[PDB]
Amino acid sequence: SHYVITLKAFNNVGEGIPLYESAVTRPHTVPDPTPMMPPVGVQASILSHDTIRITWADNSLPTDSRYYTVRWKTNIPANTKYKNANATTLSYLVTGLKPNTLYEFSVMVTKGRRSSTWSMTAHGATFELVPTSPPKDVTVVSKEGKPRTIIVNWQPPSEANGKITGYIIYYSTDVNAEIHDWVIEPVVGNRLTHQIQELTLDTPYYFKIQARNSKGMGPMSEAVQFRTP
Amino acid sequence: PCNYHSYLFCGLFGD
Amino acid sequence: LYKLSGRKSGGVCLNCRHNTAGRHCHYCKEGYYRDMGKPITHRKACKACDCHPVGAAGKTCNQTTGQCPCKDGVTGITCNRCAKGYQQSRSPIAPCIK
Amino acid sequence: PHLRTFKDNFQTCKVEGAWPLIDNNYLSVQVTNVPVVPGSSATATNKITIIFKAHHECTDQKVYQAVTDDLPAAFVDGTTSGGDSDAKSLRIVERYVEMHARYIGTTVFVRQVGRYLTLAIRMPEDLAMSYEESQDLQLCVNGCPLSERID
Ligand SMILES: *[C@@H]1O[C@H](CO)[C@@H](O)[C@H](O)[C@H]1NC(C)=O
Repeated sequence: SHYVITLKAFNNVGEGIPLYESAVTRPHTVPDPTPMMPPVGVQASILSHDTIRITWADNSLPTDSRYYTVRWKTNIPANTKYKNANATTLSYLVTGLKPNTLYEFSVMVTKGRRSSTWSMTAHGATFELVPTSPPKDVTVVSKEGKPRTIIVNWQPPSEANGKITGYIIYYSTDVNAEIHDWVIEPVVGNRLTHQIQELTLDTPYYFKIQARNSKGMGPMSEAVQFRTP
Repeated sequence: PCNYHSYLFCGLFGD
Repeated sequence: LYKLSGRKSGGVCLNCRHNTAGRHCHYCKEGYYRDMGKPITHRKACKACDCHPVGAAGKTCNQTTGQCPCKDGVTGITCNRCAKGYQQSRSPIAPCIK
Repeated sequence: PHLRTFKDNFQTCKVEGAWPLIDNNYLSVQVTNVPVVPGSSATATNKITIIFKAHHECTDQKVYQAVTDDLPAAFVDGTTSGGDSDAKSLRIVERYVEMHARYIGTTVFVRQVGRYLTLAIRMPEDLAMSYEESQDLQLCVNGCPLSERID
């Protein structure tokens, strides 16, 4: 509370001119409730590319209305927050996850005003999957020095769904023709550039790049226009 | 074991 | 203290605030570790040492690096994650089992 | 984007779209560019891709990707350390985000300035002068093409 204190000098004839001052009293300290014991034996069991089941135990358990809380987060994208989910049983099934990405898991117990901190961090990495997005930023430019050679530049797709082992480049004069007509030019996954030699003159070239994975192959991308003089 | 046993710099900044 | 200083100085500060110690009145405390980025005279000179209650053995940690005394060879900075090949256990004595 | 090569050469190259700065058998660097003003000479980097090659005994192949309004402290695989968890050869430190690679003596410094990212790489001479067959396009080592250059 904010008190206003007034001081007056008084004698037998009466009270004098007052002197005022105000002060705000310091808040009473409140003791924090003693915390609970956190859950033990936290194990991550990977089931699929988007599902991981979390199992934890409780030494306090020999009725109560105590509920457990689960949290998980991936480092990509940046500065993201932990996804929370409530569980009344000793296990929880995590859904809606990305394939081939490391996740951190921990559990806490909440009884009321009294609640325990997060349990020991258990890491669970999702299973790999067939890529669901084609490689973005397809850029083709004429090389200064040796015009018969033209360099193709690509970036990895957003939905890689696993460790990329290779890349397949497709180039042909006609777009309407199927994949069997287009020449196959596969490369290594660790390299995102490839020099193409012996290219025909006065022919419009079209490009399509695909990504390689242990589970399958990446989808097709839109062709780009590039003509040779 | 895994370690290396003159440093050259490379910069890139927008306008 | 005036006798031990060789008749130089003998003034010792009373009830040191802002979690400091010594007659000089600058120092750090247990359950806490020193931040190397800022000097000892600074307010935020000692960071909180958040040692895990089931992971770490003790509360008092390493003052220069900020490492909690881990049990069963835990790799965690605050003794929060089990080591390679080790799985989380129900026992309070052995938190990680190979 | 203002270029500063290992040979201490300053060149103002447009480098529109995906262009490789560093390309060898030890480290891969890929950057894409978009103009701040539509249909103008001025350009700026929007996405940086760092690929570490699969080396036996030290670290597995980990792909790093950084875009606009996104400064990750880890790779697309979600992991913070290269290869095995016990291996401390490849590490990423955040504050400004920095990369440390003791197996190839490199230090990459990345940070968001305004609406576009910044880049700074420190690498030794021997590792910077490594090149395989059909690998001669390096903007970090050699000068950028005259076609992209403005004079
Ligand atoms: C868990 O339950 C508490 C209490 O009902 C609530 O405050 C909290 O938001 C719940 N969280 C989720 C994710 O269900």
